[PDB]
Amino acid sequence: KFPRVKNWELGSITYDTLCAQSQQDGPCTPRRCLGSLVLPRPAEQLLSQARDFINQYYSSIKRSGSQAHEERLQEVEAEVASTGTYHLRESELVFGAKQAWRNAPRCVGRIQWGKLQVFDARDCSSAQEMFTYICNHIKYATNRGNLRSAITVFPQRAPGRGDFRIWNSQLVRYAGYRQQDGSVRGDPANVEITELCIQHGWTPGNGRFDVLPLLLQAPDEAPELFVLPPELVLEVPLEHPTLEWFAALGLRWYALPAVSNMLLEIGGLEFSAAPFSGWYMSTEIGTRNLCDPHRYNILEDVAVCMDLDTRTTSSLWKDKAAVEINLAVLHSFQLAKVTIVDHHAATVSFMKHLDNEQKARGGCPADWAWIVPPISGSLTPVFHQEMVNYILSPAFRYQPDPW
Amino acid sequence: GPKFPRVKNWELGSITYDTLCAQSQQDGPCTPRRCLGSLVLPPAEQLLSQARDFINQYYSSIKRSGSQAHEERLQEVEAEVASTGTYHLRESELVFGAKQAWRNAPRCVGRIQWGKLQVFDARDCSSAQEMFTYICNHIKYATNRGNLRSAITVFPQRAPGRGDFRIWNSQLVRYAGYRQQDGSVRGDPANVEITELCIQHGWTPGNGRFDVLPLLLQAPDEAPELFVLPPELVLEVPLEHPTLEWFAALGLRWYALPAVSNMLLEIGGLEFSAAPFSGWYMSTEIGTRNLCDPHRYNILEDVAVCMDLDTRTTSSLWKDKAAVEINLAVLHSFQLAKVTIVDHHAATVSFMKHLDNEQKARGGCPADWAWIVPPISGSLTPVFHQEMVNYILSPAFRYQPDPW
Ligand code: HEM
Ligand code: HEM
Ligand SMILES: Cc1cc(N)nc(CCc2cccc([C@H](N)Cc3cc(C)cc(N)n3)c2)c1
Ligand SMILES: Cc1cc(N)nc(CCc2cccc([C@H](N)Cc3cc(C)cc(N)n3)c2)c1
Ligand SMILES: C[C@H](O)[C@H](O)[C@H]1CNc2nc(N)[nH]c(=O)c2N1
Ligand SMILES: C[C@H](O)[C@H](O)[C@H]1CNc2nc(N)[nH]c(=O)c2N1
Ligand SMILES: [Zn+2]
Repeated sequence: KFPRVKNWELGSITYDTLCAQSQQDGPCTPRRCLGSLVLPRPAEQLLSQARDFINQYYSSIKRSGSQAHEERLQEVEAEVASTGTYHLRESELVFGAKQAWRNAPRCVGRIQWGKLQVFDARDCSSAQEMFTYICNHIKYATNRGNLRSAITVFPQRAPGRGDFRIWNSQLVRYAGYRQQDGSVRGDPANVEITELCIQHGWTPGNGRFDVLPLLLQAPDEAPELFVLPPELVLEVPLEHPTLEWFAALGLRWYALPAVSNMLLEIGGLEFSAAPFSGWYMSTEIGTRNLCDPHRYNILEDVAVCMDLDTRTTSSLWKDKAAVEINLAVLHSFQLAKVTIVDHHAATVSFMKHLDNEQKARGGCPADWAWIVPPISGSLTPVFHQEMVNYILSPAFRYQPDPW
Repeated sequence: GPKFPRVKNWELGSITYDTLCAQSQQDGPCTPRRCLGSLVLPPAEQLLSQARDFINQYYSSIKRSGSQAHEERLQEVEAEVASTGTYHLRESELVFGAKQAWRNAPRCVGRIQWGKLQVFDARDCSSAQEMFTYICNHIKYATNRGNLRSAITVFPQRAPGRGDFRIWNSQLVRYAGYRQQDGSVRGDPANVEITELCIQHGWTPGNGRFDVLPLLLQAPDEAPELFVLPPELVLEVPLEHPTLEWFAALGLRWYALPAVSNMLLEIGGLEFSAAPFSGWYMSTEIGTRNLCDPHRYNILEDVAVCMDLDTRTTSSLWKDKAAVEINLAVLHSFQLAKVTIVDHHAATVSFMKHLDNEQKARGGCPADWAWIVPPISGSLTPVFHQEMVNYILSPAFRYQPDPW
């Protein structure tokens, strides 16, 4: 059945028919929904994902059935028959990476899907080479605060060997140092990776915002450590437009959100190291990273600096402080001339995206629980929009940590 | 290892498996191909099957499964269904099933309170006038001068051939929505349709933003009849802000008693078409959705202007600031007036505790994440960080089509 999809603010109705093209089961069953879970609980098969993808591609450039389409399908058939695998042409890779982003149900930034700079790093044979690539990516994507979306794609997985991998989950991450006294100094989300870096030879700092080194690993080798040159790592000091004490808290965050541990799947080929970046939405930093209890957890501190009654929930001290902190992030990013989008502008743009996708493809897979921001949900138009979630390919997938 | 879904809390890093979901006898809207969790709204041997399960549920809740009273009550129920097509609940069965429908509601965050329901049995009711009296009594009991008490009143079950008992209003207290000669709405846009119906059926309308509506009550095979609630029974709270002295001058207000009137309570296959139930409010329902939704009272811009915020740009967070202050006004005004209310922090914290109780007691809790997480400050509340499994158990409250 093609599901009915209603927006309850405007009363408007669409039908998702794009979900028919999913070939990959999600976690839900008619007996129970698991859409709030973060993680999911032959060569004939490669060949049919390859065919489907090459069809996607020739259709995308309007040359379906053409000589070139039919010859390219033979190339792939011929290559899989003989080798159990194949290779994509740069133009295909580029179309695949764009379509992976477009298909990502948890991304609120997808109106930007077509504007993606793809660096082909498949000609890479060492951790050293990977580092050089990763550095040019940072330089490009950062662009002196005028951030630009980008992916760099490292060599695909092959049956006969270990994967290329970036052990870090993002390219820029702040150390979290566990204390004898149980507590964490720095970002508690990164304690395990910090410890791995120390163990593979890094000399640690002891600050709340020590930028971490990369652990890059080429196939079947121990990973290697590379420190990022600080001048490549753009950071923004947090201040508040009206509250002067705020700056004194010493808070900061990096400009560049670059995911580096997700697998990119194209035409049934898999790219284990394929880091990608855009720009931040303020709530990611101001609400989750700084206010989550199991992150920097700065909410009391701020609320105490604001002289708020902390002794009861019903004063809404938590809510008031979170708002100011999100404000600080937006103000400081603007002042520093680094790209940021607030959650209202972002969600407005995502509604426009659903609408473009409805005309173009007949649907947009989307994960309501990740699209609605972590503060002021019902204040944003997406709260009120029903959404259908399902897995199209090309796709970004979660993968297990390599250790 | 267990082939039950694993449920994780990402704040604390703890894990459970829901085994309760195995007792679901009714499919929801999702499939392996696509998840539809975010959508608001997607007899004979059959009844006998539902009734046996419910009776079995009753006998376990009192620890007599397999007992002689148990096998006899099963026998009574097949006998009654055999000779009439339906059967009837014992009083203590109705009490149990009503509580179990509340406990089973995936969308209710207030379920730590589920054991405390007062169940008014109104299965003797025989006219619309009598529904009115029962409803008035419900409101008086539940409101209790601001010290609110959970309650439900249960009217006669659906019967074959004979028509239903039905309350046409969706809630017992609702503000009028008056459609204007331009196209705007005065009052609550949510209630334009029931307003128009009240007027068609003979109600003389007001012209305020907060006109309390009358009730359209429908006894079997009869046209609905109209009943004005006496104003003294409808407790309202005028809204003011603790420090922003101008907020009181906006004349905003809300009623104390949240009381759903159009849901069907299903127990053991039996269908109670009129069974209104009431609790108390979580502040975000009033201060965020009812007052600030674009398609409700929509006051966010007005408040932001009073607060002097820059409304010409999203990145001032003018909406976020105004919403916070409205929510605080709601909490503050309810507290000052000694009317029970719970803020979104206390509610959600209570619901985590309920989850833990229910893990021990039943091996899971059906929960709808999009509804349980509040509409402001989501990730500041612990439920944001808690995975939830959603499924249908019975007894249940189910949505039903409007009677008209
Ligand atoms: C250009 C600006 C972009 C914005 C504002 C944006 C925004 C977001 C946000 C807010 C999330 C949720 C993140 C969280 O809660 O941790 C997200 C998730 C994601 N976005 Fe983006 N995005 C952007 C660009 C991109 C690009 C360039 C890619 C890939 C090429 C991408 C792929 C994803 C994916 C795969 C996720 C899911 C991550 C996960 O599952 O952990 N987005 N996006
Ligand atoms: C005692 C205090 C209670 C609180 C604070 C409370 C809180 C809530 C909240 C916040 C919602 C979401 C409503 C919305 O978004 O419009 C809700 C839904 C609901 N609650 Fe409660 N609840 C309470 C008592 C009750 C009682 C006594 C019943 C039934 C006996 C009940 C059954 C429900 C049901 C069925 C829904 C879903 C309604 C729908 O789908 O439209 N709750 N609850
Ligand atoms: C390109 C881009 C733009 C933007 N504005 N934001 C981002 C944030 C990305 C991000 C960062 C840290 C952690 C996670 C995710 N929380 C990491 C994660 C963990 C697990 C266990 C599962 C899963 N699916 N995901 C995702 C990326
Ligand atoms: C007892 C109780 C306590 C409390 N704190 N809050 C309430 C909220 C009541 C309520 C009111 C208006 C609209 C809806 C729901 N939005 C009404 C609705 C509409 C549709 C189409 C589907 C659906 N499932 N629901 C639900 C009840
Ligand atoms: C359990 C729940 O799914 C989990 O907390 C999700 C909720 N929604 C989210 N949404 C975004 N955008 N990012 C997140 O990390 C999460 N966490
Ligand atoms: C589209 C989406 O399902 C819808 O707007 C839901 C989201 N969560 C909600 N949650 C509650 N508690 N109440 C609601 O009315 C809604 N609306
Ligand atoms: Zn689902």
